[PDB]
Amino acid sequence: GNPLVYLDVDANGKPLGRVVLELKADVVPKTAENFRALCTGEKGFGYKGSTFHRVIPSFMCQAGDFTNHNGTGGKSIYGSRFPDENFTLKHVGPGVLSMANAGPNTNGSQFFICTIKTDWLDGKHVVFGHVIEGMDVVKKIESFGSKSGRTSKKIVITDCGQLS
Ligand SMILES: NCCOCCNC(=O)[C@@H]1CCNC(=O)/C=C/C(=O)N2CCC[C@](Cc3ccccc3)(C2)C(=O)N[C@@H](Cc2ccc(-c3ccccc3)cc2)C(=O)NCc2ccccc2CC(=O)N1
Repeated sequence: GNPLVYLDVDANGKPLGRVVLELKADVVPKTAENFRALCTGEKGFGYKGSTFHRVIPSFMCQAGDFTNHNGTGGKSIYGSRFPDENFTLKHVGPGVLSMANAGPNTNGSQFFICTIKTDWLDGKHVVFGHVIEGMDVVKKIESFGSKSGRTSKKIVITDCGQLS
C-alpha cells in the first residue's frame, strides 16, 4: 500500500482545510519515505509548523524549509541531503508532488505541489506523489501567492501526519 499523508493548512491562522497526498513508494520508495517521516515528525523534525514560503500562481506551491523558512534550508531524514532517486514520474499536471532542490542530488525536505503541468522540471526534480483530496485547498494556497513567490498571508502547515 502506497502511504497516504495529510497536510492541514492555515492562512494567518485561519484554516483552509486538508490536503491528502498519495506517496508513490511503489516507484520512489526512498523519497516517499522521507516525506512520510517528515509528515509524522518521527525523527523529531518535519513539516508541522512550517510554511509554504514560495507560492507562484500558475506554477506551484513550495514548502518544507523548516530550518530557514525561505527556500535555503531544511534537511532530509537521511542526513542533510540525498541523491535524486529516479526521474520516472513526470510533472504531468495539477496536484503533482515533487522535490524542490538546488541542482542535482540536493534533496532535503523542501517540496512543491504543482498547479499546472511543469514539464521543464522533468528530469530535474524527483516527482514522488500526487494530491488525491483537497486540490481546492491547494488552489486556496496558490491564491495567496504572487509572481515573485512572496505570499500575502503566512501559509502554515498547522498539522500533518499519516493516514492509516
Ligand atoms: N508557464 C510558465 C510558468 O513558469 C514559471 C517558471 N519558473 C521556473 O521554472 C524557475 C526558474 C529558476 N528559478 C529558481 O530556481 C528559483 C530559485 C529561488 O526561488 N531561490 C530562493 C531560495 C534559494 C535558492 C538559491 C539557494 C540558496 C541557498 C541554498 C541553495 C539554493 C534560490 C534556491 O534555488 N532554493 C531552491 C530550494 C532548495 C531545496 C533544497 C535545499 C536543501 C537544503 C538543505 C538540505 C537539503 C536540500 C536548498 C534549496 C529552490 O527554490 N529551487 C527552485 C524550485 C523549487 C521548487 C520547484 C521548482 C524549482 C525550479 C524553479 O523555481 N524554476
